[PDB]
Amino acid sequence: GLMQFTLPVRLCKEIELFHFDIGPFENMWPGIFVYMVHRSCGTSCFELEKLCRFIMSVKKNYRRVPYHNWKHAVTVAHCMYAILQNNHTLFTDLERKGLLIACLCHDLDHRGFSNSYLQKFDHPLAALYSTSTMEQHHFSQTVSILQLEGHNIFSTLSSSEYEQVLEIIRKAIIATDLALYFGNRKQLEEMYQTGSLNLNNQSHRDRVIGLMMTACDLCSVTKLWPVTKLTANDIYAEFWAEGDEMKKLGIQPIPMMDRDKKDEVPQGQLGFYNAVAIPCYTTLTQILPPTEPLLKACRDNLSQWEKVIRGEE
Ligand SMILES: O=C(Nc1cc(-c2ccccn2)nn1CCO)c1nc(C2CC2)ccc1Nc1cncnc1
Ligand SMILES: [Mg+2]
Ligand SMILES: [Zn+2]
Repeated sequence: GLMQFTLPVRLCKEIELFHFDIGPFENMWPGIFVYMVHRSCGTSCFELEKLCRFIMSVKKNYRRVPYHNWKHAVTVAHCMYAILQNNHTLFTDLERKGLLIACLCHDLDHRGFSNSYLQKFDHPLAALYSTSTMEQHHFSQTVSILQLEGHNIFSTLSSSEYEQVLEIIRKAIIATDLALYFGNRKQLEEMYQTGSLNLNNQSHRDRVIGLMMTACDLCSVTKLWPVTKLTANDIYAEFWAEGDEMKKLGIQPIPMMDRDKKDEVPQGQLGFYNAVAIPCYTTLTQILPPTEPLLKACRDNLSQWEKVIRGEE
């Protein structure tokens, strides 16, 4: 009860900033998460013993893939922490509980392959879940772990509160399907500009949490350039392996996934920043002004990719 988590000075200060990198010491990541839960939710939110057992079972169900791994889970959780801490009074008690857990669990049991590749492989999950295939699986894995003995971190919630939190988590995890992001942001853009955006309207809150989930999920493009540059290697390492597996099915992959077209990556990053990342953080900053540092960091990384093309690095 009186047992706080306390980080070294550099981490204690820098964890509050959006561009915080959780570092290469895997064994510090559970502690960093509990720290964030304690400050963002409270020391009373979860029974420490059940939370630690939950965290370690979640860790075990993330695979050793180059990008969609345990480090990504905790990285996405930290971006959500920074958003919640900079927007203190906008979110309910159940939302702060749900969203950190949603982020930690959002890529559970990811194999480093897109929904498209599962469909073309004819994977059993593509028959089980026709759209948002991996995201429905990630939610399924979250419920399974919550139901392990001693793992139910929501055990103190009423029946209706429990259903609400699991509904917040389901929608938040489904929203990480980038296919759903484009329409969600356009609707939030129209709602914001016509002045019809209303945070008392549950269907509006749902859309705003969806955009938050995309922002946290893409947050590797909001880090300092050396972090972003090296994380980009990890994501393309998955993309290129998926392209190899497309070639094994007799399908020429898209250039994004073709290791024979590495020269096209700088221009592919420009497209990604202009079409996905900058619009995301722009709409998020309009709705949640204190998230402006994510937009600034993203623009700085776009400028670095423009320098790579101009051969300045
Ligand atoms: O870069 C990403 N995507 C991309 C590459 C190309 C492309 C197109 C042509 C040629 C080369 N590349 N097009 N697109 C758009 C569709 O994903 C990317 N995607 C995702 C989520 C699966 C969507 C997450 C992070 C990403 N980047 C990243 C950069 N830095 C640090 N961490 C991550
Ligand atoms: Mg995902
Ligand atoms: Zn993710």
